[PDB]
Amino acid sequence: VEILDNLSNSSSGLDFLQWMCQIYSSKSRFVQNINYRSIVPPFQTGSRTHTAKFAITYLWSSLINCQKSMLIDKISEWVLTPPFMEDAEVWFIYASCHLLKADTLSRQFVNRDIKINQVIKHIHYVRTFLKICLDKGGFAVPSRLIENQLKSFESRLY
Amino acid sequence: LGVGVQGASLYCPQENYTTKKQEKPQWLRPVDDTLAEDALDLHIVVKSLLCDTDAFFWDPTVANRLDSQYIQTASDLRNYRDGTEIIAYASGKTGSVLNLTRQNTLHLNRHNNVTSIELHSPIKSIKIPGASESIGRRSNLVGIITENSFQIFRIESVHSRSCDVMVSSSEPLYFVEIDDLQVVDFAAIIDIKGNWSIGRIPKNFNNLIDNLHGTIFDPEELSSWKRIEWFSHFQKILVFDRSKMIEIDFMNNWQTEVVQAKAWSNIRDYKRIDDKNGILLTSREIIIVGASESNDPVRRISWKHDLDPDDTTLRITVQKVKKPDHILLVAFVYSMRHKRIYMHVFSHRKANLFQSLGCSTVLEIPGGTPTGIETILTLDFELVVDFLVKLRNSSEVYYYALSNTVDHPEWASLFNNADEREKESIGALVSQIKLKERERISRVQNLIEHENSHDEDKYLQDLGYRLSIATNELLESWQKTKDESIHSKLKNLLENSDSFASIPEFSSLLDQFFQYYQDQDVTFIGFEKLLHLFLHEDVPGLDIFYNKLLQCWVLVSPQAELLTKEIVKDIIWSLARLEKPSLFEPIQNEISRSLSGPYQDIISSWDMDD
Amino acid sequence: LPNYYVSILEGSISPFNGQLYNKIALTCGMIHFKEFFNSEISCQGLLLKLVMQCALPPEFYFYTKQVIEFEETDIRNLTLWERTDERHTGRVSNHAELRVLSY
DNA sequence: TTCAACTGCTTTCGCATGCTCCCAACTACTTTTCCTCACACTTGTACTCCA
DNA sequence: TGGAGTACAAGTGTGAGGAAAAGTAGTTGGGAGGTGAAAGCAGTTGAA
Repeated sequence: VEILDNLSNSSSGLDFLQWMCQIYSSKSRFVQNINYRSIVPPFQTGSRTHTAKFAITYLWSSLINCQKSMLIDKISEWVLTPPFMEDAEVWFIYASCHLLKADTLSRQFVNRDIKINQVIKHIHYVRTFLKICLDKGGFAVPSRLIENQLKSFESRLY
Repeated sequence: LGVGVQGASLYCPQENYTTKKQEKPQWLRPVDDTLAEDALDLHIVVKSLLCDTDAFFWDPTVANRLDSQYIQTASDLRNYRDGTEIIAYASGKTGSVLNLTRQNTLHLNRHNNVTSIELHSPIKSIKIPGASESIGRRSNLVGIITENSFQIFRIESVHSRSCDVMVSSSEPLYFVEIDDLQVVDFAAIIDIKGNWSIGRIPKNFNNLIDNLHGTIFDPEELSSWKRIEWFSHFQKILVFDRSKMIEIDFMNNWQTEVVQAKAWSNIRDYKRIDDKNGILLTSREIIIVGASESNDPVRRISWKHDLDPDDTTLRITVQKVKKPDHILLVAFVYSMRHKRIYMHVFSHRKANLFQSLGCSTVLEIPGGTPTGIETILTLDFELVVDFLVKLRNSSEVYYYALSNTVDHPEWASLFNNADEREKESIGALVSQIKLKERERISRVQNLIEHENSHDEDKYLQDLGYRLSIATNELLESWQKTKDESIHSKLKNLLENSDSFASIPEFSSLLDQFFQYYQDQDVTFIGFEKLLHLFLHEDVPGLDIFYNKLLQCWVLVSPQAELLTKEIVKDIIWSLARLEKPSLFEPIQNEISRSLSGPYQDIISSWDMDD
Repeated sequence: LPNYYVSILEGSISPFNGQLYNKIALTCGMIHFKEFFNSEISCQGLLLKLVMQCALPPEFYFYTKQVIEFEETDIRNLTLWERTDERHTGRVSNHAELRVLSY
């Protein structure tokens, strides 16, 4: 946070989380028979079936920052490249990338050919990536409220 | 409700920038993280006082020694009057002595009258349960645990004409099952070592344990911390150790091991918040605010924050704050090793919505370290809080109102001895310096009247000649003793060795005494480049060494003048090691002892390489 | 250089509980520092530093000095001790500078 | 007889190829030789209560 | 008065507890490897 809460002559704090998930991220199996001293799983390592706490931190803090420059395509492509095919929390944020697109693009500033059937992908990507969030293990989402959010996006689609 | 859950666990460590976005397009805070945002919270004490009175371990079977919370007796179960704050604590020799009003702070009462019931066993725990807001009152009873028994008392109908607090009792129900019991809770519900039972409390103080009980006995747990609490009022007890939490319903037949903390943590403390649903759990490495569940009150594990300090003796106190739109929950962890505190400010909103702010700390009193910290219910963004501590190696009970707005006994009990013949003879040296300080102020004052005289100048003329005879004798005392291969005094004179008083003028003598010698066997070490370890800086002259020492003792002495002269002169009588021989002396012995070892020792005796 | 000739040669532990004086005891025994060199200390260069550390008036310089003159047999010569015999550090505080600190 | 047969050999180009580690990356416990002094008994010299 | 036990102290004797860079230990998790036709047409045997 000392780079995140400085913001004066900063290195933005998110380049350091990129430093973390580029050198410590390993997909080894948790072997569990060796007696672990001085490295402990739940808050500093990133094995299979355990996404790292710093890896999913670099996901959320680079989507909140991605809103606050108003680049969403730069991370929506970037989340697409790992198949974290075990955890459900990365599938919600991979739905939440397109949910920020379908909120920002659905303005149109008119007062009409490609912008209507581009958002129709971004609604469909939020709907399928939220279902695979429900398909994986335990991570509950307010999917009753999101469809109240998504239908309010549809009210400007029509 | 936000988005972050797992169904078994729910995390928010320090400045993770947590996982709870929703993208609300309402153009005012378009994110609903598990974090708040506001300004700072610095904490200042409001200090007051309430009352007073093997080595590398601690026995975990002690829980408390004091409790203090608002009470509502039978007369307050009848009349309009509601609320008197009391204190239940221990004192005496071994803590076996068992024994008020709020003016602006908490204070002991005016009538200075405690209720001294005599107990024949050391006290391990003192608590009053407190009642729920579904029963409408504040409980008048009190349960304590001794080392040899288990005694339950009760406060009944105190007075106002003399503030008399009187006790009824339950009897000491001794260990019919002969095992030490650990932590009690009422909300005779007891937790023995490994096993437990549910008891029955009598209203009859004029003359017990049911046939429903159980155990959590872990064969692979070698400590004896145990802990029970009523959880969500539906006859569900939570039995703990330093390994796991078991949820046990003692009304049905349904047991569950819920938490299992053997891998990289333990369980340090579990304070039951007076709220019916929200209750904290303190583990090591993390502070857990695991509440109960909305549909079915079994257990719902809520947002938690990690805790970096690691120790084996950590506890917690937790005090609520009622505000209109939300409820705060401050979390004071403490230990038995240090005096520090650690606090965190959670928040409870209406839809079981939790957030966080951050962490801070304060300082305490340097006599020992705390062992138990107790908060005040206080009968009901400019935050306030109040609590009271009790430190180890002490028995005083202070008072603090924190808000948004060293003498060791062995250095003292070693001196001041109490004999009769040896009562003033230690002061014979005190009479000795008064015989010498009155002397050695008149002997110097001979020389203080001597200022740039001829009467003092002829001493140094004899001084340059009285050292010069015995030193050329000493130079040739080292040539006759040179065939040795096997030392500095500057007290060769015997006149006074004190009879000249000037800092610049003796430097004219000694540097001319340095210009006296040019031959071999005589060498003098530096003084203007070697004295400087005292000022820790540049000393360009021996004269201006005294200059800031003249600027040093102006206010602290009578006349401040001649003593600073003579100590600088005494360094010239002490630092001046000036009888080193010349280069024939090291060189004759840097090769002779180099020959006592063979060629193996030659090259392994090597310098001048880097 | 092997794995214990590198760890002894580095600063692994600091000198503790008077460990620094006790190597001077092996240094005054494996070669006798008596009868070869001179074990006299400049104790006035010692007490000059200790006054301005605590900033009492300098009256206590001589008041400490009359204490040392009264207790020490052969008033001068706060000498350093020697130990050539065995590992048995004597429980007397035989070292010169430490005696000044108790004085 | 009548018939297959399957073996043999030849142009055309040609396409044209088919017991399981050995060693890295993690990590951990153990290996190898060193280092500085506590415990306890005993011994001395004293002054107490000894007839 | 002439002769014994209280304990100030003091040196004798014996191992034990501490340190670390190295090594071997215990698992994995990668990697390139290495251990016939399209058609002839004939002779010969084919078989109940």
